[PDB]
Amino acid sequence: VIDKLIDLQVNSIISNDEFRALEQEWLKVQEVCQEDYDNVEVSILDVKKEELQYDFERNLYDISSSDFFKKVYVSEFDQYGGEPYGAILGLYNFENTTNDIIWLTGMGMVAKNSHAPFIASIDKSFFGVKDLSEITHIKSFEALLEHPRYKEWNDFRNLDVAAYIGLTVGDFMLRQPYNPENNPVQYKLMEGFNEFVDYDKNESYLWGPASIHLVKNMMRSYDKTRWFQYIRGVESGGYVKNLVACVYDNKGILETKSPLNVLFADYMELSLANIGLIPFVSEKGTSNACFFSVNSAKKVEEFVDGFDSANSRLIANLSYTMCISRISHYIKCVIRDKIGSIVDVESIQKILSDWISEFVTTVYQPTPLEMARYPFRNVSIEVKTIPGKPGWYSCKINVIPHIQFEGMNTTMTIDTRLEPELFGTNN
Amino acid sequence: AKNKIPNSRLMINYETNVDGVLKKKELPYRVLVVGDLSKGRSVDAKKEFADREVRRVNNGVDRVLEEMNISFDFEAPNFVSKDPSNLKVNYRIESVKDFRPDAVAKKVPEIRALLEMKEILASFAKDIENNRNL
Amino acid sequence: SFAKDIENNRNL
Repeated sequence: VIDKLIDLQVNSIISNDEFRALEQEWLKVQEVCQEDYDNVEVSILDVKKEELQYDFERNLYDISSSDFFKKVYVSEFDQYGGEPYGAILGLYNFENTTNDIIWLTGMGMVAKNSHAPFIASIDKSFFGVKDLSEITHIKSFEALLEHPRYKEWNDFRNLDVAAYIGLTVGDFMLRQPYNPENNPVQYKLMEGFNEFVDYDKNESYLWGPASIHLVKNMMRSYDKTRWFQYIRGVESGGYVKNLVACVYDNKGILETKSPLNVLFADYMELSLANIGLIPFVSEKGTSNACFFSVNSAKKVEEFVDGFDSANSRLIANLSYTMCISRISHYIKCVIRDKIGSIVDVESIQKILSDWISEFVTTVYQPTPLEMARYPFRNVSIEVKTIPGKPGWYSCKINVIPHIQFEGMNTTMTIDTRLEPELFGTNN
Repeated sequence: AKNKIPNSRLMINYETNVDGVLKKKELPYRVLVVGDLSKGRSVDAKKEFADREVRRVNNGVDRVLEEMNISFDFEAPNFVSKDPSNLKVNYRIESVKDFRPDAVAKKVPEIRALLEMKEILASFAKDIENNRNL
Repeated sequence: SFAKDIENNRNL
């Protein structure tokens, strides 16, 4: 009967707020630093959202004086011996509020300069619904954003800084609740504890933002390959194997519970990519996921001229701005060595090109991984000295990344005109 | 010596000096994460934002945590021990397995009182004594 | 913020 107490005593503080707030805010921290690669050193910075809300909202029109900006740009990226950051990860959930909109506007103001794509997640309060599962009911989010409720948001999608924000939808289950027959608490070598239950039913037992696995794939897409082509699709990047599902015996026979918050359909995968969101879609029953779309919050536009239309399609694509960013981490990092050496217009075009040259091809290699070694297709690098300043220059590169698959239509038909020898008149 | 040795008729010297530009070790692709971890309860969290040394997680999330003094003194319903006063959960997080409904009963002094009996009370040999056999 | 869901949810 002492078990009856413990099953009440401990279950009183595990269900308690504040206590399970740290759980959420550490389980999803453990999730990131689970892989441990050869050359991918993560790093923490525990800060309340409000302590940054006040920061950017006070220094939106003076970002260089922002305290955070002075702990990522001018601190490690700018300074000599400093080690620059790469792809920040916002563990927060951002709504459609006109306050949280600034939070992104500021963090992106940093990311844009520090060159570090800021990945985050968006709350279910965005689509104006109290249960994220009920987003499936919305037909097309494309027609949704036309609603005047998103006016402030559509303005932000037009900003340049938004080409570095990458917001994710859906939240993966990060902990299985405690049952004796399922996920038993590892008791002690004598203190019988394994017989210990929890208390949940519908949908309210710990979640974590998809942004984790998104970044935790960018890490993967670096130890294996070297660039960030390997974070999309099933066969290529985002697959995310083996997630923490859940099972429960209400009355039937252990009816499984999908690991993901929401079971996105096919046209949901797409109808979100246009809004500038990253859906974390699940394979029904398979207890797995995959990132089909990896788009920034930047507007895609349309345009009449075909070239212009294609430009905006690649810029919105996050996976490229991750790569183009890695060139900035090459320039402002390596060329710093020869800051005093005597060099020319024809010499800087050598050093900068001789490097990137090993990462540009046209031929395709078997398998995705063996080819994702080569992110770019071709590059131009036209540097040129400026008048007045003798020792100063001004470069201007332009990279065309290997355009990813994105979909296709198809019209099948019985022609009966292909082989006229069987249906023709002459016989 | 700068004075330099007097030159003989056959001075051999052997040059051992080598010039060249030093190498640079690769940069580990750093990943910054920003979220309310401590809720305002840590050595680096209690300090002003103008001076918060970012962590590294060189070891693991188990030890980078213990590096931060994450404790909490939140109240909770009491169902153990005597006297009034709600149960006051008060202990600092070492590993990430601390939220495990088990490491909790080992940490909270009050609950440990019931777990202490389950070591002694439940270990009653009513199977060695009952199994008498002449 | 009255916890009439933590207290009502008694469970033995």
